[PDB]
Amino acid sequence: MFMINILSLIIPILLAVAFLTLVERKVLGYMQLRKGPNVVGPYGLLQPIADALKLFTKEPLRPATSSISMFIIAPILALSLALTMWVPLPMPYPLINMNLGVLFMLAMSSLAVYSILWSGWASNSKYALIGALRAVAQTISYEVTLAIILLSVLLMNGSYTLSTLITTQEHIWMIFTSWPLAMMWFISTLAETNRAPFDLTEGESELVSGFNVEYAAGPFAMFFMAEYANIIMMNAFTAILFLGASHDPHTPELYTINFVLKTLALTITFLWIRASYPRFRYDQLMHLLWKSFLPLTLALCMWHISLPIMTASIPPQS
Amino acid sequence: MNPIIYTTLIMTVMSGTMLVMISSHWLLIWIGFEMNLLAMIPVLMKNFNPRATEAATKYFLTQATASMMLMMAIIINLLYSGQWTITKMFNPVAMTMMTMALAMKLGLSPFHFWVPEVTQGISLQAGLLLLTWQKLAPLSVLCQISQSINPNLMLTMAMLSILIGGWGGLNQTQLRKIMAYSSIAHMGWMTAVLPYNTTMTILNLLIYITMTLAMFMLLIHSSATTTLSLSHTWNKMPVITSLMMVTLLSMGGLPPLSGFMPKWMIIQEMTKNESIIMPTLMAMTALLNLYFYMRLAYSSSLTMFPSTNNMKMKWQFEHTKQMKLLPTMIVLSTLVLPMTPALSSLN
Amino acid sequence: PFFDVQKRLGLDLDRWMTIQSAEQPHKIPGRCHAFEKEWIECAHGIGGIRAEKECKIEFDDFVECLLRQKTMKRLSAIKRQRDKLIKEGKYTPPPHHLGKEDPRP
Amino acid sequence: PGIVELPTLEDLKVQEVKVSSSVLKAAAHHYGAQCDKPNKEFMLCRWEEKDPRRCLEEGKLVNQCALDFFRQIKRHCAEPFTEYWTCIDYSGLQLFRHCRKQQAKFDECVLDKLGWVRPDLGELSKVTKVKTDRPLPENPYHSRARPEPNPEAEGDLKPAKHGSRLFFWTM
Amino acid sequence: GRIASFLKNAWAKEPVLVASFAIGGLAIILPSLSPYTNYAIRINRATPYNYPVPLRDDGNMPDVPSHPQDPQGPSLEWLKNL
Amino acid sequence: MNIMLTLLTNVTLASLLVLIAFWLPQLNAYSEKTSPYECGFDPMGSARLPFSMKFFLVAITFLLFDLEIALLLPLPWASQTNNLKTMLTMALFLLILLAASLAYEWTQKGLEWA
Amino acid sequence: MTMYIAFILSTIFVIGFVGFSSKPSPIYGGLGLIVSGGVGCGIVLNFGGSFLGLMVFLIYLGGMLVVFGYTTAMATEMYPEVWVSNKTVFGAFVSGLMMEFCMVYYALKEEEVEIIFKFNGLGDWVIYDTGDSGFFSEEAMGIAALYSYGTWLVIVTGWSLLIGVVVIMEITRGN
Amino acid sequence: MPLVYMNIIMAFAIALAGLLMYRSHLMSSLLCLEGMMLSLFIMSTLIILNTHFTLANMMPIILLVFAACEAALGLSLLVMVSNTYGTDYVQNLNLLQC
Amino acid sequence: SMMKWNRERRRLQIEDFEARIALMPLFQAEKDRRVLQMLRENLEEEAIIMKDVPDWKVGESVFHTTRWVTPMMGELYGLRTNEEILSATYGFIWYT
Repeated sequence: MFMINILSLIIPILLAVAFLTLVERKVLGYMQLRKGPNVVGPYGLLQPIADALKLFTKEPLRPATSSISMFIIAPILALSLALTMWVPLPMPYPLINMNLGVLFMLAMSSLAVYSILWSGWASNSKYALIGALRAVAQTISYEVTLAIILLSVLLMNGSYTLSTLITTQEHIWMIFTSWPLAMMWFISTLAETNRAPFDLTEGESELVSGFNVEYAAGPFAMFFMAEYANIIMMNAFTAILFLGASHDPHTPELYTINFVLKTLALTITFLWIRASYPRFRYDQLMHLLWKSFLPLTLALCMWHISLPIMTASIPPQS
Repeated sequence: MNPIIYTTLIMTVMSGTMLVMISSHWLLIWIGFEMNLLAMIPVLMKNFNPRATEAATKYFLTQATASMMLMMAIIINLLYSGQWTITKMFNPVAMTMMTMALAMKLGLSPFHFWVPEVTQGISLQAGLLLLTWQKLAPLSVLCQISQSINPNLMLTMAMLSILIGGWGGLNQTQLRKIMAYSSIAHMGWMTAVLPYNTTMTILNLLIYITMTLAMFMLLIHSSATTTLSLSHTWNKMPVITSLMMVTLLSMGGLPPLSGFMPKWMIIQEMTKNESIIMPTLMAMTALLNLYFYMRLAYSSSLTMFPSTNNMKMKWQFEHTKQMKLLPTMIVLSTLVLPMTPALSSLN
Repeated sequence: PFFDVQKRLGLDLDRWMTIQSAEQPHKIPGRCHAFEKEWIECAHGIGGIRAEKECKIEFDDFVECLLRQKTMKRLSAIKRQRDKLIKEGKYTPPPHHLGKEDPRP
Repeated sequence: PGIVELPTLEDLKVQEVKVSSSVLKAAAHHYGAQCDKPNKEFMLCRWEEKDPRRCLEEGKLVNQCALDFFRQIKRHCAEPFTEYWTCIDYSGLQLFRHCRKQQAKFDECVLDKLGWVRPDLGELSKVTKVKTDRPLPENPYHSRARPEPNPEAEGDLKPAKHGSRLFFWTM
Repeated sequence: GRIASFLKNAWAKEPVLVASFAIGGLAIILPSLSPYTNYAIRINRATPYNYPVPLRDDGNMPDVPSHPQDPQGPSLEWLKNL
Repeated sequence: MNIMLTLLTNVTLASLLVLIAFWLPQLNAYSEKTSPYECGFDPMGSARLPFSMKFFLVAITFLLFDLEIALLLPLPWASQTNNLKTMLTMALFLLILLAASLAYEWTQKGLEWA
Repeated sequence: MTMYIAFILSTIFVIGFVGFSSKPSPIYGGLGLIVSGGVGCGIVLNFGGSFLGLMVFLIYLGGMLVVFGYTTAMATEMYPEVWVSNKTVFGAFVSGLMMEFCMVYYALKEEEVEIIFKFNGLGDWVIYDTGDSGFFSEEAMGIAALYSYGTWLVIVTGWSLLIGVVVIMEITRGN
Repeated sequence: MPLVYMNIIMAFAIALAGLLMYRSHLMSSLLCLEGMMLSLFIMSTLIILNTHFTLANMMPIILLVFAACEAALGLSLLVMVSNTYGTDYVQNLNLLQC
Repeated sequence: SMMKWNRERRRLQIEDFEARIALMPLFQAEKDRRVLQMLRENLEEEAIIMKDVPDWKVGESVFHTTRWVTPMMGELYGLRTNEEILSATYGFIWYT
């Protein structure tokens, strides 16, 4: 029955990604004095399905200069890793309960970056190469600060087990304890998911399509699905880490509802930011993270190391 | 390079050597070697030239391979013994790998190919650091693990080192390459007695360090990197070239100069262990080093080579910077033979 | 040139990790603590030359605990004999080994 | 070398405490309070001897005492304990926190019928003394005789007979 | 006086660095002067990670308890009150 | 094995999607359609020529800082020791050394580009 | 087949090494290094080293990122080489795979193979220990002793890293 | 020794052979160095975990730290070589001879 | 609030550890008896298996020491079924 559980996690997540596309289109339109898609289906509900069918019934083109093996492998890696990262999340009970789930998610996010770089390099197009290099710069900018913030926050948890975050935040949200780290973490999640104002890899205005400029039909659909799934998964991680939820062991549905609502709110915030702010220059993104976020993260990491000791609040290891 | 940064890097190199010579744990010794490499690479390129970068790259590659081999040997010894302490090595394959790595770090042939190129690429001061201080840590590690060493492998490497260091120097007109090959030969002399008596290796190392410091400081004083450039020195500073001749004679091993004592004691110790053919071959092969030393002496001091007109301007001015330890280094390198019995202090 | 600065100044810079039998966090024992302790106690103050032969039994036991070469060889021989007997048809694994009995708690 | 002297199957047969982990955890504190003596004796035997074979009888005593403890529980406080261990079972981590009320019921019943008092925090972790008639193992490691140390420090130092005695040096 | 000028210039021009340095300095300093750090050490010691091995009774160990729930031995009342 | 099964399932779903995308649709591949994209006009050189990285120093420093990220991750379990004084001193030592390295590179114009 | 997950992963590790060692273009060698790092993580996790394995994967994932960028900048070529683009690279790849297959079958079939050391074909499960670590992760507790026991290692490593930043700055000054 | 030790030592041997047999690019040989470091990490971790050498489970992490230090040094040298010659090809490190 | 909650968590962890301490001696007895029984069964079946083989002592120790050595996984589960071997060797690692 574990296979049933894996399918239950996978299939609904992909449908959630599909309808997230509709939600984004409508939210941005309404924030722009427009109505998002409404013609296709009641209130635009069937637009995602039409988009998926159109993309998968569209000719996929293999670039003449492309390296076919990497060109094909990259979307597979992106989608599979995007689906994999959802596994360890406690909602409330995780599909795979790992002692070090947080480090697993960090490593898997690191692995997903190669999908963008491999896609851009294999495309053998100048714009794709520029997008891949931008992705490299983005990872260089954000990875260290992301890891340090996660370590600082998890010091109060006492472990890297995602499930134990629920117990730690039983009485209060961790955002109250670590609201600055929460802000830097939210921006870093925006950077990791390559979302505005850090949508540099794709950068339609500056790079025609970035790394996916040479991708069409199914592979592009896979890249889009990976992107949106990563958005949802990272926002869910933020909800678990900071905006904890009440869990009644006899009724998990309450925790599941609270968690889903918080993640929806965070994803809506993502779309809101994409609508509101302009895009950063990748030099500016790297400067922001290294010159502004990194020193504050180091100072706050020192603070969070000291605070449990000086306040006798060291969390239980188990 | 800011002088504060330079001081920090040199201290880091010395601290890595000190960690190698002070640690009882294999991991920390390997860490000391790694710190030595990290600090040394920028020092070799203090003056930026394409040659400096090439030398730094070659040195880095060779030393990194040596360090990886040493770590593999440590891990194998741990697998077969479970001990991290520097002591007898309990696996023969690990001992062979470790000997290869330490020889490569010391530049013992057949791992000598990098020494002359690196020495030529770097400056005279970086050359002095490379050929005097860097030798200390691998020799210390070999001395601590002398018992485990297979005598045949070490002796083969030593004899090859002597032969090659003698042969290559004959063909060299560049002072730095000459010094590199002589260093190879003297290191081959030092490692020959490592299986038998470590104190002899220490004594040879000290005499060699004194002589090499004197030679490199004299070359720095004369600002010569080629034989012809050294040839002019007689017109400007004759005393420097005369002391260079004396130091070269000591390096050749001629009695009564201090260079004789290390060869003398190494031969004595090898003979005590019934080694007669090896000492005879080593002593005879040392004559080639003597040959190119004598050729350099002929060019520098014994014969007066033609000078250039513009040297007249240099006569008026005097050397601004003084190397304080140079006279004592010369005296020790040349006039310490009457004091050999004192070889029981380091004992 | 091993300047024993640690011993001279009484500083345990790195000796704490030198052996598996030394103090470890929460008194977690090593997989061969007993053998290592016996070998260290046997070869203490007698010198390496003596210890290489007068404590060879201890060292061999320590190596056997570390690598299990002899134990693995014996197990492989037993498995080979069992497989050959099964092929010959003259051996039958007991029901408890086959899973027909509940193992002791 | 020698044959390993494995004990016979019959000797190692004992009555087994066939209760689930949740049941044991629910009664864990009172079990440690009541059955401390035999359990501590078995622990001391195990740690001193360092042989599982040597301490089989003390382990049998441990199992018997645990069975007696559970029998008294069944006689006097069965239902409250059943509810308590049912509550703990639901939690995957078998946390005590979620079952405080049922634990209170069980503790009150046990205190009344049997007089047991739950050990307080930091009590079952205390190192305790055990009085034993079993002798202390003389050589628990079965160590061989230690090699004899080298002779050392004979006496005073006097100057070398003729100095260094190195080749031609006279001093 | 000039230190105040430097601080005002820092807060105007580089607030993030001022905040980071202040937080790091407080992290360094405050734990030294905090009473509760020894409480954290004691809490970490009190945690019973490994079994409390019994010790043989030779009859000359008054302080060592002969059984839990005895008045002799360590007490955790401080943590309960904490 | 559960993690292996989940990874296999996700990878198989992605590969099946790729297969369906490359086999269900109709194709009329011709040279001009599969040529590289350069905003309508043809590319001048290759996209495999060197692309100067103006932030090389930051990348090497990123490696060196990821090492410190690795060294700092054990801190959550370190806080469980009894020698909290030494643990705190060494953790703050490592973090202050990382801060020092960042400050040095920054002041030496190392975090800047080109 | 699940009885020998470790062996399969180690063979994949050796194949990745034969991939990045035959020296294709740095991109595909980086692919090999990434695959080998993942497989090594798998092996270490199978032996009980979850933290260590995940740390290796994370560090090499970041390291190969900078390598990929550097390649596209310095180690670039107009026609990047794959393991089937040159007779030398394919020769190295085939030789490495064949050498593996040789030793693999040799040790699996023969009871005791001895290439340079002596290896026993019995599955890795044999060596594993029967003890219990209780409420602890021995790897985590040992790795955390770097701050309580390994103050000297912390000092040395921190100094090495700071001096490494300095060294990179000096080596890239370029006068 | 189990066969996994055989495979990991074989990986180290292969990486060493790769590093000692250069072709053109320097990046590939630096990758072979990093591969050797990975193989050493795996071997050390396996030994320390099988032998329950608890206080030695940190040695792999220090080995990785100094491996990354070495990698940084290698890349910082490769950048200068590329700047001075335009490529990372090893054949350009030919000024110093003998 | 986090200080209060974490202190309470430490107290509850102490409670759980004390429960484990109370239950450990019985578990140690069970484990020792089980290991000895498995070793005895292995010894007997081996006596059956290799009676024919020449110059094979049954149950001979590979250690010179006449001291108890904790059996390795192969010794206890060497001749057991594959499911038992997989469970004992990789269950905790694989369990998720």
